[PDB]
Order: sequence, then C-alpha cells, then structure tokens
Amino acid sequence: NSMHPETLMVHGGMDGLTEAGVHVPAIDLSTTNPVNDVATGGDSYEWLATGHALKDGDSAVYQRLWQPGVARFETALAELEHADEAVAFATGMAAMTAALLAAVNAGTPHIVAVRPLYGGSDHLLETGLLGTTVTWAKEAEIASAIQDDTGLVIVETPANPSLDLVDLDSVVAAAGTVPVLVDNTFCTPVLQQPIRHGAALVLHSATKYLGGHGDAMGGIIATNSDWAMRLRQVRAITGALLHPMGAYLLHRGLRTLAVRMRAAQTTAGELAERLAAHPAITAVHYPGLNGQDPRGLLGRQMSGGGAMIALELAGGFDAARSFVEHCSLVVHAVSLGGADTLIQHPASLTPVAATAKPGDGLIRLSVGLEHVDDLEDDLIAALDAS
Amino acid sequence: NSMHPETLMVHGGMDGLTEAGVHVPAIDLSTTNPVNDVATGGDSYEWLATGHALKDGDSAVYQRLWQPGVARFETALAELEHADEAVAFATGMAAMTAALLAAVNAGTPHIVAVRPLYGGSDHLLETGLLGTTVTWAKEAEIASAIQDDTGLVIVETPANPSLDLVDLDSVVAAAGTVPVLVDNTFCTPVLQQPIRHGAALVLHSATKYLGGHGDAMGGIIATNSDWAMRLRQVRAITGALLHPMGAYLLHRGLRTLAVRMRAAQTTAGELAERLAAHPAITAVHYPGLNGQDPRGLLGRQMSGGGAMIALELAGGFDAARSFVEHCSLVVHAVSLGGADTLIQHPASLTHRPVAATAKPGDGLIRLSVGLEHVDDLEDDLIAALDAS
Amino acid sequence: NSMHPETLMVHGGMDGLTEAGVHVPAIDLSTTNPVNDVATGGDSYEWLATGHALKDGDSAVYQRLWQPGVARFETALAELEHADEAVAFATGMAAMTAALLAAVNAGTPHIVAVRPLYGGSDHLLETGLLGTTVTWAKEAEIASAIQDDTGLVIVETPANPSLDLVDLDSVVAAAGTVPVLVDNTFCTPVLQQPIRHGAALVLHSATKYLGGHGDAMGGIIATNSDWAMRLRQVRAITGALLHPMGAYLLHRGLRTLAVRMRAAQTTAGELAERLAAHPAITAVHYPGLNGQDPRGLLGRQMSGGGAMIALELAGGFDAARSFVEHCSLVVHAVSLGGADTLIQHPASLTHRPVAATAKPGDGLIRLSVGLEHVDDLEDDLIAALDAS
Amino acid sequence: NSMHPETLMVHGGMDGLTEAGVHVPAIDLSTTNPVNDVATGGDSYEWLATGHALKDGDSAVYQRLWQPGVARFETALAELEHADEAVAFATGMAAMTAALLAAVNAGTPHIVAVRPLYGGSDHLLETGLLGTTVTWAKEAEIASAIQDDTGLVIVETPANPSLDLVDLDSVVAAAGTVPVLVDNTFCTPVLQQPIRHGAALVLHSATKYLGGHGDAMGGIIATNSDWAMRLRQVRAITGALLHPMGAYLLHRGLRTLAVRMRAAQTTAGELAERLAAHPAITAVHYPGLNGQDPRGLLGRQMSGGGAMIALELAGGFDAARSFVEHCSLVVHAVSLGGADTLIQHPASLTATAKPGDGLIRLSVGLEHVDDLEDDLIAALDAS
Ligand SMILES: CCCC[C@H](NCc1c(COP(=O)(O)O)cnc(C)c1O)C(=O)O
Ligand SMILES: CCCC[C@H](N)C(=O)O
Ligand SMILES: CCCC[C@H](N)C(=O)O
Ligand SMILES: CCCC[C@H](N)C(=O)O
Repeated sequence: NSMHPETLMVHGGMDGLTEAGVHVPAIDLSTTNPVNDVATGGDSYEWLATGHALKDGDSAVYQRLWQPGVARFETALAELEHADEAVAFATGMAAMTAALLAAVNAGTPHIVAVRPLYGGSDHLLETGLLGTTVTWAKEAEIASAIQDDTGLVIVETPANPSLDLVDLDSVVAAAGTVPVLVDNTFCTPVLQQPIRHGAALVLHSATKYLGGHGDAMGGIIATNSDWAMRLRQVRAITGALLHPMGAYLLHRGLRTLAVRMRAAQTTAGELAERLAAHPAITAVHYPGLNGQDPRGLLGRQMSGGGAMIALELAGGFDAARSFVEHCSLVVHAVSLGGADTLIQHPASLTPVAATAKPGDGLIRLSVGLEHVDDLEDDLIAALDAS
Repeated sequence: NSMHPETLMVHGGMDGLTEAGVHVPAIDLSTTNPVNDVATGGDSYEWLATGHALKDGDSAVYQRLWQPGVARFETALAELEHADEAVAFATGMAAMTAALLAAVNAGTPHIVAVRPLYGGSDHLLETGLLGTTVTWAKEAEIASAIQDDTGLVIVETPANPSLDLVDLDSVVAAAGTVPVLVDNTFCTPVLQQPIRHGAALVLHSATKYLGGHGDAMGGIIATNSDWAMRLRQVRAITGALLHPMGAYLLHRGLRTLAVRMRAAQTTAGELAERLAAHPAITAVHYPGLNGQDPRGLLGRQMSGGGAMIALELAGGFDAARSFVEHCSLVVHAVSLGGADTLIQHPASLTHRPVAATAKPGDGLIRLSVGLEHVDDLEDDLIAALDAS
Repeated sequence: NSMHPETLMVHGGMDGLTEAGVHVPAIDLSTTNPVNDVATGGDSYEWLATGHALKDGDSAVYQRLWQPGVARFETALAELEHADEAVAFATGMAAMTAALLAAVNAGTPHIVAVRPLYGGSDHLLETGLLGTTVTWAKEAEIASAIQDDTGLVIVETPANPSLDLVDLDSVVAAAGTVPVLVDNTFCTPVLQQPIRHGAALVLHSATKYLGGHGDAMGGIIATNSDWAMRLRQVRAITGALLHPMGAYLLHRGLRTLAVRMRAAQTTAGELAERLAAHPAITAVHYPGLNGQDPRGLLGRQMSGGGAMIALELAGGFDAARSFVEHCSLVVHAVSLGGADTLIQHPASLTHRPVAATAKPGDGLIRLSVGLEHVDDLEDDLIAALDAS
Repeated sequence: NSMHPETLMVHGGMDGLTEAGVHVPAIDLSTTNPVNDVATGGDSYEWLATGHALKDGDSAVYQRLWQPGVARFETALAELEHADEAVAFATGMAAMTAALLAAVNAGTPHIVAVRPLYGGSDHLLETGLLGTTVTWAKEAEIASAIQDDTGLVIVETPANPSLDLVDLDSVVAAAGTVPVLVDNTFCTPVLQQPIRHGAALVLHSATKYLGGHGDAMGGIIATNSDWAMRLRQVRAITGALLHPMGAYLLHRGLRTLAVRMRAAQTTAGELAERLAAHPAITAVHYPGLNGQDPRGLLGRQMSGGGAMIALELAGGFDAARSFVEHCSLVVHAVSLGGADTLIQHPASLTATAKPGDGLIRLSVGLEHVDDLEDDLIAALDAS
C-alpha cells in the first residue's frame, strides 16, 4: 500500500523468510503433508477441498489441495495486481480452462468475448470442449451480446498479435453485473492493472514476462475471494498444478520484472521508429508509436508502450516468410517475454480455420534485452535478403 | 520386448543416450522450441495441436505441444504396460480429467463405473463438471448399464481403500465395444498389466510408487494410438502439463520400481499375518492372501499381494482414531507408495464429507507399507494398538 | 537408536519434518542467511568458521559456513556408519583433498597408504600437490612405514579394481596412535562399518551407491568430532561445497540403499559363478566366491559379497578391448553403483594416471552390477565374449 | 559485425541451441559419460585429465573431467571479459584455492597481494594452508615485493568493504612478467574488464551479481589457455565442481546482468548522495561521488559507480550496531549482488587489519529509491 511497485516486486511473497533466517523461499517437493491429529486433519482437508485458502499453522494435507511455494507466488502477484487473492496452474491455458469450468459449474456456461484473442483461448471457446457456448462481440456490442446465461466477459489488451487496445472502463460498464476477465499477459502488472478499472479476474500466462527466461511454464489469475475459491475448487479435483520448482522460478522472475520490462520497452520504442523508416515495412503496430490509440489509453490505462511489435510487410506472405528465415541473432520461435528477441509469422504458427485470422504480411516481434543497434542490424539484414 | 520387466524398468525410455555420450536424460526447461522454416514449423505445430506424436527430427515448437523428458517417461511406462503409447499430465486427476473430456468431445459423455473408486475420481464423475453423466454399476451389471452414448468403463483394482478386487477379463467381455479404463496405481506394471486382459486405457497416479519417494506429482495413461491422440488433443489446449523435473524424477523412479515394490510387498505379507494375530483387529484385508479372493485373481491377474493393507478394528471410530494418533515411526498422512510407511483413517480424512454408502467403514484403516524393517514396523503398530 | 539399519536408511536425517507438516526435506538454495542481531550473528560466524557444527536456533550465516540440506545428509550417514559426525563435499576427491589438507595443516604431512587404491587417490598422493609425502606400504609393513610426522593411514577394501580385501582390525593395530582413513565406497554402510573395527575416518564417494542413479556427484567422511571440525575448517575456506539439490538426491538415495544393494549383490553373486564357467575368462574376482577370502573377513568384516566383479581374460589387451566394445545392454563407461550395469578396462581409463608398476593387468575388466535381470546380463556378456 | 556487451550477455554460451531446436541449455545431471571405444575413451580421458578443453564430438568421460552446462557458462563469461577460456568451481573461494594451488604446483608458491581484500581471500593467504607464502604490499610497492618465486599478483577493485580503487594499468607495469589476478566481483564485466588493462586472470564470485538472486553459489576465473589448462588440471583431481543446476542458474543470471547492474547502480548513485545529507553519517564512500577518485579511473577503468556503498557513522560501534538492527525492509545479512538490499557490520561479521567499527557496507538491490531511503533514515533516527 505504502511501498512502490518496484519494491513490491522484490519483497512480494517473501514474508517470514527473514525471521526464519533464510534469503529465498525453499522448494518443498513433498506430495503429502502429515497432520497433527484426526480432528484438525479432517477439518483442514475439507477446508481446502472446498476451495478455501490455507489457515496459518494448519497442515497443507496434500499438494493437490495446497503447496507453500505456489502460495508465495500467488500472494506476490495479487499484491501487484491489487487483487484479494490469486490461483496458479501448470500453464496459462490451464488457468483459462479452470476459469471457464468454474463459470459452467455455477450455471453460467455462456461467454461474451472480443474476437482479437490468443489462438488457444479462441480455439478453446469455439470448440466448446468444457461445455461452453460463445457469442463473439465487438467492444461496442458487449452489452447486446450479454445473455441471462453469461458467466464471464473475456478481453485481451494489447491483443495477440495485432496489439489492438481495448478500453477497460467501457467494457466493465457494458458488462454491468457480469464479471470481466482481462488477459494482461502482454502489459504485465508493471504497465496495466485491470482490477483498478473494475475487472473481476486478471489472467497472466506466467510462461511470458513473469518467468522472463523461457524456462518456466505457468498460469495465474488475480481475482476477488469468491472467484479464487471457485478456481481452487476446480484445481483440487482437476489437478492442473504448478510444480514447486516452476513456482520458484516464476516468483524469482517477479523480482526482476520491473527492471526487465522497462529495459525491453526502451529497446522496443526505439526499434519501432527505426523499422518504420525501412521501405519494405508498410506499417508498425506499437501502442507508443500508434496508429490505433485515439482514445488516450496510453496514460489512463497503460503506463508504457510494451515490448511487443507487429510489422506489416510490402510483399505479403513471401516477404514475411523470407524475413523470418533470414534472421540469425533474432530467433524464429513462438512465445514472448524472454531475455532474447523472438520472431514469428502468426498466420502460420499462432493457419486452417478462422474469421479473425491476421494478415499474411504481419510479423510479431518479442523484444528482449539485447542492444538496440545489434537487433536493428540483424532485422535490416533479413529484410535486405529478399 | 525379449527383455524381462526388471531390465525394462532400468533401460526403458533411455534410447539414444548411450550413443550421445550421456548416462541419464537431460532436463530441458525450454518453454519454446525454435523451427527451421515457416513451412515445417507450421506443419509441426498443426500435427502436435491435433494430438499427433512428435516425428523424429521435427521441432517440438512449444512445451504445451511436446516436451522430450516427458516423452521419455511416456515411452518407458508404455513398454512396461505393453501399450502402444502413453500421455503424461501434472497429476493423476489431470489424466482422469483429460480422459473424460476426450470421451465428451467424441460425442460419448456417458461413463459406466464400479462404485469402489478413489474419492477424487468418484467426486469428479458425480459432480458432472466436465459435462459427464454417470451410471454406477456393479461388476455383473456392467453390460446392462452400457448406453448408446457410453465413452468409457472405469474400473480400479485393488480398490482404494478396501482393496476389493475386480475380474478384468469379465469386465472387458461385459463392456464389449466400449473401451475399458483401468486404474492400476496400487498394483503398478510390476504386478498387473490390464492391457494384456483386454483393457484399452491404464491410468496411474505416478505420484505413488512410480515416483516412490513422495516428491514428484504426476499422472499417466498407457493406451492405444487412438486414445493417445485424444488425450494429447485435450492436453494441448487445457495444458495440465507435467514439469520436466517432475518427469525426470518419475522416469528415475521407474528404474528402482521392481526392486522397491518387491521389498515393500515382502514386508506387507509378513505384517498382514502378524497384525491378524492381534485381538484389537477383527479383519485384515490384503490381496496377497487368497481368503477374500475366491475367483483366483492372485496368479491370473496379479503376480503379487501388493504393499497396501486395510484393517478393521474392534472399537470402530474411537479405536481407529487412537491407533492413528499413537503411531510414532509410522506417519499419519494421506498418499501411498513412498519409502516411508504411512497410515490414514479414510472415514475421518478423505471420506469424512462423503455419503454413508460411498464412504468406507468407520473402523477401517489404510496402511501403505514402505522399506523399513518388518520388526520395527510391527513394534510401532502394536504400541499404538496397546495405547487404547 | 534401537532401529535396524534398513529403518535408519529411510528415516535417517528426517528429524522434525513430520512435526513441521512436511514429507521430504526442502531444498533451500539460499546463499546467505540473515541474522537476528550483530552479537549473535558475529558469534555464529566465528563458531562455524572455526569448524564447529551449527547450534539449534542459530542462523547458518552463509552457505560456505553451513547448509541445512547438506547437514541432513551428513547426520543420516553418520548414524549408518556409527560415527559422531560427517562432513560432505562436491566430490569424493574433494573430501580426500580436505582430509589430506587437514593432516598437512596439523603438522603431519606424511601419509602411509596401501598400493591397491582408486587411480585419483593414488595420483593425488604421488604428485604431492597438497604438500603431502607418501610411503607406499603393504598390510604387514604398515607399522614399519609409520614415521614421526604421519597424519593418517589410507586403506580401501574391496580395492578398486582387483577387489583385494584388507583386514581392518590388523591395520588399526599396526597404525596404533595414527588415525586410519578407510574408503568404504564399494561396500557401503550396508556391508561394512570401519568405525566399529577402530577406524577414525570413513570416506565414501557418494557419487556411487549412495546416489545410486548416476546423477549426483558427492563425497562424505563419517568421523569423530575432532576430525569433523578440522574438515569443516578446510571446507569453510577452500569451499568445495555440495550443492543443495545434490545433497537432496544423495539423502533421497540413502532411503533405497539397502534395497538396491541387496538386489545388485544377488545378481552379482550369480553372474560371477556363471561367467567363471566360460572358457574365455581365466579368473573371476568376487569376495563371495571360493578361494578369494582365506582370512574369514566375509562374516566378521563384510556382511555381503558386494555388487562389483573384476575378471582376467585369456587374450590380454585384445580380448579385454573386444569384450568391452561388443557389449550392447551393458554400457562401456567409467563409474559404478548406478541402476544400470557398466563395464570398463581399468588400465586405459580409471587407473591410467597411476605409475606403470601399480597399474592393473591388461586382461582385467571391472564390472559394476546394476538392477537388471540376471539372465539378460549374462546373455549380453556371453554374446560380447563370443564376438572374439 | 561485433556485438555490444548487452547482446553478448543474452546470447553468450548459447551456440548450437537454436540449431538443435531448443531455447535454453538442458541440465545434464549425468555423473558418468559413455565412450564409443577403448582407444577414443582413453585418449579423451587423458586429454581432459591434463587440463585440455573438450573436443567437439568427443565424450566427456566423467563429470570431474568435463560437464557441458558448466562449459556453456564458462564460454559465456570468457566472451564478456575478453579472455580466451574460463574455469568454473563450486564457490569463489574454490576458484581462489585452485588459482593458488596451480601457482604452487608450477614452483611459484610466493604471492604478492594488496592489503584491502575479501576476508576469506586474506585469511587463506595468511594461513598458508595450500603451501603459499605471502608478502603484503601497497600499489606503489608491488615491484619491490616481487620475489624470484612469485606466481601471482592478487588485486581487488573496488575493495571489500571500503571500496578503495586500484590503478590496474600501473599494477601490470609493476608486476612485469608476473601474471596478475584481479577479483572483479564488485564491478562485474559490465563496468570493468581487467584483461583489457593487461591482467592475466580475472576471478568472480559468481554467487554475487552473476547469479543475481542469492540462490546459486559459484566461482569462475576468465584467463588465457595456459592458466585455464592449469586450473582444469587442479579441478580434475581436487574436484571442487560447480553443480549442473548451479551452472544453469549462473548462466541464466548473466542474461539479465547488464539490466540488473544498471538499475541497482542508478539507485546506489542517488542513495549515496541522499545519505550524505544525514548528520549521523560522517563520510559516504562510493566511486561515483566527487572527491573519491583523483586518478580518473571512472572512465578509463570503470564505466560506472557500482551498486555497493560503504559509510562511516558518527557513533562508532554503537551507532553501527543500532542502525543495522533497526532496518526492516533492508535485511541484515552477509553477501551482495542480489535483487534485495542487504546491510552488514564488516567488523563483527566477515584483529587482522580490520575496517573501522563505524563502517557499514550496503549492497543496493532493485527496490525503489524512495522506499530504501525511508527505511535507512528510520533506522538512523532510532538511535
Ligand atoms: C576416472 C573417473 C571415474 C571415477 C570412479 N570412482 C571414484 C572414486 C573416488 C572419488 O570419488 P569422486 O569420483 O566422487 O570424486 C573415491 N574412492 C573410490 C573408491 C572411487 O572409486 C571409478 O570408476 O573408479
Ligand atoms: C502452442 C502455441 C504457443 C504460442 C505462444 N503461447 C504464443 O503466444 O506465441
Ligand atoms: C486430496 C487427497 C489426496 C490423497 C491421496 N490421493 C490418497 O490416495 O490418499
Ligand atoms: C563466509 C562469510 C561470507 C561473507 C560475504 N561473502 C561478504 O561479502 O561479506
């Protein structure tokens, strides 16, 4: 509350470690947790199975009910997003799966969603695997798409890959009594805090930016106590758990999140302007050097431009394909938020059946922590290799 | 194939490591996997997203699509269970969740299941969270319970906690064209191989026995290529993934599985007859004894008694509660298959908030036998029984 | 205290975990450890820097001074070897290095050692890198080789590779007042406990058998409080530390040590007799085999034959090289004590830096027996012998 | 075509990973490594036992001879320090131990060293445990202290704790033919590269800054092929090995080293000036502060002030003791280079040429500048 976000990222979820005479949280691989007696054991099992948080001093009983290393990572992100509690899972898709199953179980299987979403999130809603029905709606048509069966309104900003922004204040107003789930993977709690704009749930693919080194899969939703209990009820019986070492590395990554994001953001802001001058590129999508931020969201909603850039090329698919293959320092791979700069053709990786399929000339670029001159020299060499 | 199961446990899933000049498989924590070009990268993405196994030489693309350390653990168990392929997940419940969602997606949401099952598996079917409908049936009433939209027949033997056995040959005959999923957590591939009896899928909570040290959560289903694709299709979009270090420790544990199981089984067989002589215990349930097994399943289906023992006490809830609390060496905790011997009161912990019929007897006590000496374990259990 | 060695391997070094509500010890990667105040922090720093063990409740201060996971592994082995304390290091050679530097620092740089030793230990003494002087002596000539500045008598039984046994009771009598250091890597605390025969220090290359899965390097010396303090003084300033995850896996491996050792020993006892019948092998060296132990050490010193087998071939170097290269299931690699069976030519790999006079025979081949089936291992070794 | 140091920190030691279809290096825990045949296996064993680097395609044979994850971390730091090769060990003290034993083995047991050094390095030389003799000399008296059997000239800048700087160009000139070992733990390859100034060996306690999260012990010396071969010869038989997961986390930390160091340096530069205005502190030692570097080393030798701050208090031991006990956000613990801010009393923790009792060392982390200021002022006012 009185500490700045930079301090909260370092010391968040590190309570009681200094008193115990330790520097970093220990990795407890224990699958089972012994109990003091039958009465407290049975009470603690039922308490956690029904989605409640662990009481201090009580036994965790089993790893599928509670794990301390995961709980430390959960409290660390909840403080950053200004949320009451948070629930962590194996991947970002496991968190989305639990969020949708919680809505279905509560008798609300219908979901209202904006079309520019992550490929996996879009495919999971379209298939209706978890007993869900979806109505694809635009920012202005959210209120109309709301049914008496809607359990959640799913939004993502900046969108993956185009980086289209969404006004969160208007979305919450349109949803009204329906909770809003905001995928804040790209912005991170450093740039955006949807809970402050009135959102109920905030999803993050911890695999990107929260980990920051491309070596820890994870998913986490910062939300109020009601949805946290519903998500833990699902987690206890579906079991898409985050491994203790995975939780350790994601919590470890949160300490350097503010420093890494600001460094990659500075490089991305400069690269977007330098690449715009190249004749092979027709458009540069970047919230800071924007062609789609007339609403003044950069300042009101986002405290920074981000570290992602989408580039439209003048030869369509052929130029986009050649540019990706001729990169040497920049690695052609899916995923983002890592220490190294990655590149992809979203239409072929993020390809068979879609209405909101991105342009063939579009190329997504995750900016890492390399020098700005070395990254432009490599991207210019790949563009000139046409 | 021409190797004994003891040899297969050690060298299973270790192909190509000796040629690469390494002893154990490396732990690759990589979340993303680079691609050679857009054409091969995109094709590899679509094949793995549609649940296909990774073709040799192709890039894994992303960890939610494929991971090499998990794949090594998958091939190791599949060879032990005599299955074509296997799919691993974060926990045993994640594997069950994916198997049920695979059936629902194929237009078969109905499941026929025999009542004595693990608490979580029973609760997941009863709630119908994953869009499933269930008809609880007995071993003889499986054929009648089969509906036109049945996707699976779920069976578990020895059952958790009572250790009731199920004739798998008769179950497969009753199911007919419906695939049979058999939870083989308690027996492990050392004692039982349901695929040999005609089962289609074999679930294992790798958290117990496969890991063997109580430090690696996991779940895995050894099955034919058809269900392996359906399970991977669900895994790719739901993402209940097994962490590379978790997969490493479960694969590591498989090397010592036959040696650990036989050692714990020996101690369990000795403790079953020693505890039966005590007057405080009315009955000792143990698959290794042919008493409660009139069908001759120990020999045809199971090559050993196991390392789990259920005990019925003469004082009901009060004696069961006191016996658990007075144990010092034996630790009162949930879970099984570890090196440490554990004890639990199912009617007071896992099945306390459960209905009268589905919950076990208030005097029943489950005991997972470990690698401690038989004399030190009986002395501790006798001291706890005499303390009431 | 009144527990069997099998029970002690599972619960050794696991005190207070059940009270804290945890199953296995946590891996604390912390490099630094905060202090309550300047007075207690400074005193605990001085206490640990001077080689003393950590007091309960006091802060570890720094990892180079103390680490809890390593300390758990240390107390677990000390109970098995019947020693007061134990000190762990990065490798078996790091423990040997610290033992020699502790003797040199105490004004005793001379070491009396029996010639059949592991290659690295032999080369480290011959070079005199750590300011050591060595007098190579036989079992009977130990007393004569003792000089006024002797620090310790180094002995290893069964010796690497030949598997020569040494009567430890006679060695302690010959040494008299000088402490005896026994490398018990091959026997392990399951088969031999040199402390009961009067030895002062017991070195184990934890890398083999204690780990048991070929994935954790380590070294440890079970000894009295005086030598434990001297070893910790050297460790605090030289810093050859055992990593917390390495200590976790070696402590994890101790829980299955008795079960794994007995399983490999049974296979080795049968393999040594089956390989003796082959005409290509002239002699099979194994402690538990006729004409290999005239002093009756197998019974009063060793409770088992072990899991290592050395054998001489009738073609010398050419037959030894062909036999190693034609093995498929048995892997040609250095090291031992793992779950898989390994084979080597000691003259070309382990005992290569040793002087030509102390080098083993060219026809000799060392074999570490794993946990595979006895029939599959003999079929592979017979196929390799017949390929020449 | 040459890459900047910021790019080299990210992609250093990552060669062949993109071609193999992997993002980060795998952790190979293997203790032993199988061989193709007796002839190649035996030759590879002798090659690595005599301190040579592993040839591509050859088997590592055993972990005490070679480990791939450690080798990747070694090549990553060598490129940053502009050295030919590097040798990694369990701790910074294990690296110092091997550096001294390599000198003793070469018939040069005498070492010339400057008095302001790390406590452990100072105690290891004074004791003479590894068969070493030491002559303590000042910057100007290095040439005179050089004996016929001198193996190394050990220097550390900024010194631990006082942060006293040493002109490395003059030290190399004074040493002449004797190789110079520089402990570059505090500056890191981001700020200083002693190899460029003519140093032969550069030691780093990887435990600090290279790891950056206080969870990976380590030590590493960036040096030429001759000393690297000698250091690997000692490592192969003494066995103070860096664990594969430890090497993985230290290599992982190098990717964010430039970004973390610059962030902590900015906070330290502001804190040193804000704390100077407080009346309880008599003097604030920081390389970047005015009147603290008359030789112009900031610019020629160091590209930044660093993230460490030592300061003298006006009450001696009592004020220093109270200040560290009243800190709440800043943690009283030994060590440095982590994500969190640590504080210590160098006289009590870590009577041999000791620093002043009023001196307090402070490792600046990645927290906000205002929150650190508020906590330290509250602790000073509590006296
Ligand atoms: C040459 C490399 C292989 C070494 C292997 N045993 C090494 C070994 C050591 C030293 O332990 P570290 O290797 O953990 O330092 C000590 N003592 C014995 C008896 C050994 O056999 C062997 O096959 O003998
Ligand atoms: C399974 C595809 C992975 C795509 C990756 N999560 C991305 O957003 O680029
Ligand atoms: C959440 C309860 C888990 C307990 C464990 N599945 C058991 O069989 O005891
Ligand atoms: C062994 C004490 C560790 C001291 C710590 N390395 C420091 O910088 O003060």
